[PDB]
Amino acid sequence: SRHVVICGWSESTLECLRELRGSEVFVLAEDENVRKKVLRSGANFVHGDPTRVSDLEKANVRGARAVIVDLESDSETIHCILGIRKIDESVRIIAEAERYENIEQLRMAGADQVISPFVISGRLMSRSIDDGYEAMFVQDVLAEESTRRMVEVPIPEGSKLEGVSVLDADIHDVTGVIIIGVGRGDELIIDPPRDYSFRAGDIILGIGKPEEIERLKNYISA
Amino acid sequence: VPATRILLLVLAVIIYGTAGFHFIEGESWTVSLYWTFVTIATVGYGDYSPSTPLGMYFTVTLIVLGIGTFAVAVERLLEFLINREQMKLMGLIDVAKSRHVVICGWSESTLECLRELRGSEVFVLAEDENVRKKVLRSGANFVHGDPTRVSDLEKANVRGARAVIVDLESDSETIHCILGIRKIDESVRIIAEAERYENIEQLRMAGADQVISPFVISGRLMSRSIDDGYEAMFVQDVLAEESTRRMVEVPIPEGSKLEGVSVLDADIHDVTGVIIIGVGRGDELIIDPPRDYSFRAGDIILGIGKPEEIERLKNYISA
Amino acid sequence: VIEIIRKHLPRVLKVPATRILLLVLAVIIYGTAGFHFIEGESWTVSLYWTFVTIATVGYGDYSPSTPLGMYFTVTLIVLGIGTFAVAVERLLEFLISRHVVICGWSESTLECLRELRGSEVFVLAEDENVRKKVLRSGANFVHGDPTRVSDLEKANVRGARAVIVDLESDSETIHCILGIRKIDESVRIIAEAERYENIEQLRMAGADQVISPFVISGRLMSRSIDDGYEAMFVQDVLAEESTRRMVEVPIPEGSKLEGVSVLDADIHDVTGVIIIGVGRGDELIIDPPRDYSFRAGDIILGIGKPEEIERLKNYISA
Amino acid sequence: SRHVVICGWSESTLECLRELRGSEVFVLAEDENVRKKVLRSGANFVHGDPTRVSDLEKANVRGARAVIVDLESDSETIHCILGIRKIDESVRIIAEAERYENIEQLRMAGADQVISPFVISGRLMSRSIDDGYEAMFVQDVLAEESTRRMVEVPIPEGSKLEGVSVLDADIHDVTGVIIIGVGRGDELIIDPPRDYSFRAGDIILGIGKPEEIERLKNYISA
Repeated sequence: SRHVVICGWSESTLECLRELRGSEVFVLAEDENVRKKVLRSGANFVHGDPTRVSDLEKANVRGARAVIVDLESDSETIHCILGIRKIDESVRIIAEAERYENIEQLRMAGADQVISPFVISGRLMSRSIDDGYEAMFVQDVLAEESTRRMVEVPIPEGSKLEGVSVLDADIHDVTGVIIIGVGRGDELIIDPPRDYSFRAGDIILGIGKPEEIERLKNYISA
Repeated sequence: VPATRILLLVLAVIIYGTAGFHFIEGESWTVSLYWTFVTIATVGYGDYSPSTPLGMYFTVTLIVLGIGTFAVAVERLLEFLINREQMKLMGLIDVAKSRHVVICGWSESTLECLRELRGSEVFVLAEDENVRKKVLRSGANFVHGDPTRVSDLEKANVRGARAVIVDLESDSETIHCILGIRKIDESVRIIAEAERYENIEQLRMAGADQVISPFVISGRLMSRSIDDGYEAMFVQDVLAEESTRRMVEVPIPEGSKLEGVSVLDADIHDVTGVIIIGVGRGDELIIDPPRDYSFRAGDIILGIGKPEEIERLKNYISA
Repeated sequence: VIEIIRKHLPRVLKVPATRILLLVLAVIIYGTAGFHFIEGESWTVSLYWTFVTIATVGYGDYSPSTPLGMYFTVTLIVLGIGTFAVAVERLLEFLISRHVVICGWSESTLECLRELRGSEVFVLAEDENVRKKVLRSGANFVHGDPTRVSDLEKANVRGARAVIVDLESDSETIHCILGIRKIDESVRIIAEAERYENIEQLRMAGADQVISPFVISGRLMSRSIDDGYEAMFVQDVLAEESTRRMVEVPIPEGSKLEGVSVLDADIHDVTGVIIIGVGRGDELIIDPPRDYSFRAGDIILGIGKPEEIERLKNYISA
Repeated sequence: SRHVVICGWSESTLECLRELRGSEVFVLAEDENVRKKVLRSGANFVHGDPTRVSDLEKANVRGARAVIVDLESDSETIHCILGIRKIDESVRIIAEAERYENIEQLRMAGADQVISPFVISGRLMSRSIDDGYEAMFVQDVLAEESTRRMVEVPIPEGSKLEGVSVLDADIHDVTGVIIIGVGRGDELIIDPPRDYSFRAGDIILGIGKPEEIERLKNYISA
């Protein structure tokens, strides 16, 4: 589609570029050690300060489709999010919280999705004291080299599953795809109850083999 | 002054006290020693007292001597007790926790690990003495030392721990701290944190049992939240112990009802209501198991469901 | 006498009260149980006696009856009173419109605190050296990081009249405004910008009045090159010692001026104040035009003598 | 023959370049301010991170005959040997341990020779309190401008002294070379016993005058 701007360069924006192959990426950071790393990863480099609005418009924020803000501190991530919200008041901002207490304050600043890597890994370290199957499931469904991939399929308008409840469908027994959650808008219902009924526009978060996912895309088609 | 001067003066008085009450009053040593204490203690219970001019004389003299030396000995004792506690607060030795947990390094990853590990004994081994205040505010004991030293890893009692959590500044010291633990105890559980994707196979070959990479997890949730952020909304909500559904794992006991049956004939989701996202046997995990998967004893079923549904599952898999 | 020792040695008040409490409790347990099982006392008595014994009073209503009782009690007392004295010393140590909050300490907040000498002021700054300067100005000091919600609630932000944020940079000033809006979205926030470019980010974060001092100062050092009357007017109408002052006068309901235009009212001729502006809610019309009719609720910004100010209040009244 | 890779710049690796004049030497360091100091000694600078496996293949570790690792800590020296041993499993690694407890951990990671300078300095410090003749011996035979040189002369296949013991050979009287050891593979027998017989291709570590070294190589020739 369109291009993706990345504000700041860290170890998590370096691992994000490995899946943005086939798109166009503008990285906005400092020159001293970063320009050689960015051009070796298939992205443009725009030298500037991402907290400054005159340098955000060099990186083409106004026409982008997603902005990814991973700065050094959580006070400079907020100061860069409010600089994006002056140029374009509608673009998607995926921020990243270095501390847990600033998660509610990066949503007030304007971010649409706040990733928090140290609360996730701090909660997978304490659930691996006994046995670490919680940590082996998160780090497997996100890699695109595995067998089962967590995908999301949208329910079309005027479909064969619109209005049909989850008891009447039994999507795992027919398609082989585990329906671990149904998202409607900006809210996600993990493990929906048996009295839930689908609509037109619901997105089905699911885990299955690519043989099984394409069988699900034909099961909800009309 | 030597501590021995203080002690000898104390001892001299109790001897004086005990002996004079015997010589003046004719009282036995049991009561003579006791009375001397009673007067030093300034309690006066009313059983023993001097009953002669010399006993009264002796007693008054004795009290003065007794309290003086006593009070000094006591303040030294109290100072020693405080000093011992202060050293413990700084951190020195580790009290043989059978299952205690050792945390090598203080960062933002191991701080949210200490919010879920409340109640258990947790020792935090870190080099900077500035973070001593943050560790004891979270209810964890602090051990001041360098975690890449085998002479300082033994000060935190790594040999008796149930798990060691390693999160140091770089990946160079996380491998070096793992290599130090594997010669102290080659059977303890090491959970370590990888900052680069290059070193995940390096931390695992050095001896880590579970390697967790937060920049590869977050780097994959940021490239997947561009279109729709339902993948990061799911991951960050099943780990929180404040949501509705909770991801727990139940083991299959010996002689159960499900020992041998396939997954399709079991109907774990239909009866219990728990979504079975995967099953794990030993040290591997199979996500979305096929329908021909036969359950064996010792398996571990990893699932998501409400806490009303998990109890319904446990009675269904029981023996 | 141990209490004398404690006064001599406050130097060892270094450990948690929780350690102190656990240890004293262990002692009273020893005492009480022995009186119950060795002396044969009831539990009411055993505890009573134990307290009396530990405290070193020893009335003698109860006393040890056997050598074992004597051995037991000697231990009980010798250890208990020391601990008791410690516990007592720690307890003594512990025992002995609205306000405005100021987050940060700089030269802008030191001159702001001169005019707020009547009200109650809490100053929240993380540096420990600035504690002495707040108490000289008649304001309470709260020690903590002002960008933290756990330390903003210690400074009583939720019931404040207004909060004044003046921190070291504009990244921390924004991170502090969003921490106040996390507590309440109704209190007034007055913020200060160091750079001209960050004025719109401080308004989006939640500040109600952004005061940029170096933009006013830079725009007064370019007008003072020819004649310095612009920098002489601004630095005179704000001084409270001055002869003329820039004050605000609200128009009450059903007034004699409502619906009257500014050339139909003739305020400067009758009263004697100079109408430099009139504010309607959160805006301000400086030099209002001919067809501006007044209303009940507008605030009149004027400059005049204090003997001309009361004449304006006695004229526009209902 | 081939080149030599030197990871890390310090005072130990500066003194190694003074005796490596006339060979190709690549220096892989993370500081940019040392580019003038490296190039002044006849060494081609390669800017990179030595503990990263991508920047190790920049400096041609594969076609090297020796890799000298000396970094700022024993953690990064262990991590650099673990990265060279992935690339080249048969290259020769010379490493520099700081602590005494890390000598076996640098050796289990894959280093062929571990030189600990802080232990040799601590041994010669406590042996110079009475008479400092032991410290003067070590710092004179290693100098390139001294009267006597400590050398290594190997036994060729088919030599005159195959099977001869060290007693009946009498190396010191014929040649003048003080025989302080015989190396057989990766072990060294300091002060070899009189019943120790020689063998083909066995090195003789010894001290002597340069006119006495040339008289030894004819005494052991065929």
